[PDB]
Amino acid sequence: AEKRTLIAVIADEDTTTGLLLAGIGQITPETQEKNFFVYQEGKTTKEEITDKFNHFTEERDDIAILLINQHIAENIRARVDSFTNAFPAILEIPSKDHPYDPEKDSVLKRV
Amino acid sequence: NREQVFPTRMTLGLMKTKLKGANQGYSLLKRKSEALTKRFRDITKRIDDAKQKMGRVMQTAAFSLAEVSYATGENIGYQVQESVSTARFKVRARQENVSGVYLSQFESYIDPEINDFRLTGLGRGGQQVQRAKEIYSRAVETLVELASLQTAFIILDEVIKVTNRRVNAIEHVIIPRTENTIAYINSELDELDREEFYRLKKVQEKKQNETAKL
Amino acid sequence: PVTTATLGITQVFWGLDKKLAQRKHFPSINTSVSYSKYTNVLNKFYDSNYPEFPVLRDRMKEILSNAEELEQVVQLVGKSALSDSDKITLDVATLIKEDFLQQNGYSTYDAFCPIWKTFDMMRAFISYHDEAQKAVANGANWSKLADSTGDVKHAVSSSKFFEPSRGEKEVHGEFEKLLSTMQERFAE
Amino acid sequence: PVTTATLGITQVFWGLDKKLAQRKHFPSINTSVSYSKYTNVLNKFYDSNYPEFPVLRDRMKEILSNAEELEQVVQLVGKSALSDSDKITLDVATLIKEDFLQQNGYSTYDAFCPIWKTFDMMRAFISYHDEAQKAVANGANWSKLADSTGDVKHAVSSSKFFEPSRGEKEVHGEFEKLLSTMQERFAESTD
Ligand SMILES: Nc1ncnc2c1ncn2[C@@H]1O[C@H](COP(=O)(O)OP(=O)(O)O)[C@@H](O)[C@H]1O
Repeated sequence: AEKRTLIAVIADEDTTTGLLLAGIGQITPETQEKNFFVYQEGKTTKEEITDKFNHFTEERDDIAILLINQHIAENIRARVDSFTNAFPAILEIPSKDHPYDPEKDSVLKRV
Repeated sequence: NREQVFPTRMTLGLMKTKLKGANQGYSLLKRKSEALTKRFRDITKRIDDAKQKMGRVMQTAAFSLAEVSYATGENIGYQVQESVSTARFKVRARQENVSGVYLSQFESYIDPEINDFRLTGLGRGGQQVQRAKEIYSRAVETLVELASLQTAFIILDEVIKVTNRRVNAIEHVIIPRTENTIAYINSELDELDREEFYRLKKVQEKKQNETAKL
Repeated sequence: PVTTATLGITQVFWGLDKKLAQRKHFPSINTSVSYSKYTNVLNKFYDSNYPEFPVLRDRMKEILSNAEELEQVVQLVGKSALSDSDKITLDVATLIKEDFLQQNGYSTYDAFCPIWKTFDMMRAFISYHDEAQKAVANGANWSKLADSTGDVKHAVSSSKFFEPSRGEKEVHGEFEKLLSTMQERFAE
Repeated sequence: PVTTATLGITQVFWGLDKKLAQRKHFPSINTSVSYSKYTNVLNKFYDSNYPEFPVLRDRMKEILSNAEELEQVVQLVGKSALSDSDKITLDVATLIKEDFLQQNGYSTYDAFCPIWKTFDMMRAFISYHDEAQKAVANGANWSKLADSTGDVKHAVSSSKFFEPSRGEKEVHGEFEKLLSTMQERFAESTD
């Protein structure tokens, strides 16, 4: 929708820093919410990552494209599979030192 | 295995019109499914190509970010997160009408209100930071393109599934049900015609007997 | 059988449309099945009095038939994708079936629509359709054009509301001004 | 003509469907076309003996009609569009058709289902529908609820095997125990 104008980033620290340098993600002052939240495997937990992804997909209506790390998506594979709705889109970008896995991609799995 | 239609000549004509319309719709929808499936094959090929492009672009963007961090001597992630008041990059959905569908395609945009990056206060490596920012902006544009393509893929697949389901539903329910209703109505009309014929034959026999008596 | 024989031996036949009657659209005359074999012989009177009447009624018949086929396709395939020309065809046909064809017999204005008034209304509707088609062929977006020309569409709809008792001289002057400003309104 | 005249004169229509005659779904009473105009006069007997009989019967008719509409919808456009409550309606109506309505007249248990046993079975099936509806409205997923309450569903479907020869007192106690255990199981699944 036209309301969804943002690029959510839930990838690793390096990928989150790169996205922030690009300017895709930001923290809304009035809403006290960050479009791009830095999260790693050690940081927070799998349940916290899944909750953040669900909030970005549904609660964060402004989010249009979601960028999640492949390592992060591995622990959130169930959430990725459950996110069958086209909007917001999900991109299976991988983190540092981890090659992208076509099999692990949820969108490519439908093929 | 039929429709509860009252056998009548008008109802027979209505059911023939329904059968003709259902056949036309079945042919039209099968052809539309074929065209949409061709578009879908093109879409999935572009998805594979964009996935490879995403892999190479993310590799080079990670390399550039690592080089910028090494040049600066510290992780700029904290500074970038601090300077996240507003987003200079935005995506606007565009209702691109490919074939008959109206799949939404994202269109990237750049907001100059907060276009300033975190180069200031980084300590050193300003040129490296700017190069990394440009590489990340190119990666973000590629990400917007890939997300638009994936959303189009999902919408197109859903529409194709619905259209194929409706084609099968027509061909296996609506056409057979309407054909069975046509056959039953024709049989009942023939039965009424036969009953009228027998009644007229009885009347003719009575008239002939009266003529013979007279 | 009585209807079959009457159609076989008649020259004009104004057929009933069950769909139009169930919509309380009056008069409920089915355009597809109805006919009149007096068009050819009446071409003389039309050329003598209202020269553009036959071509206008043929244009409206073509519009109605094209939009009937397009509406069948719409009811079949959802009408998600339609050309600008096809959208104009359906919109113009709906406008015709709501303003021109439909009339209230008990209403004061539309109790008896004279022949000159009917000719003027055909002029208005056909000119609207032709100008919209020309604009769409130029490259204008149909949605924006309709948003801008809702006033002109309302004017050509109120052409039905135009009173016939004002006389042929005054009413035709009003229809002359109606499509005069209609041409200029499509420049934007 | 004989059927039309008979329906014009009679008051009860126990129409039979051959699609149900096949696949051994006797009695094959076509619940849609079938009617009975004696329900209004039997309301007095129901109030006298089994007060909840008319309301349970009306609930069963509503469930069957709604699930017939949903069955047309699912046969047309699949089961993905149907809501949760639609899924419960379809499942409970299939249960009713398979267990309650389908009565084998040549088995020992279902050769003669008396009025009290029929009332108890309607109470059990309608209570199962109501409990599933309430649990789903509370937010429980229907698939998980069905997986957890398959035992309760099988107990409800197996209530047709209760011998009427055991007497009204003994079987009605069995039905009361079935309803109590059903309520406990649904509460546990919801919790
Ligand atoms: N309530 C029932 N329980 C078990 N079987 C039944 C029942 N009703 C009918 N049938 C079966 O249907 C078969 C056909 O008998 P039926 O249909 O009653 O004769 P008719 O064709 O005269 O109606 C029988 O063999 C019987 O086994």
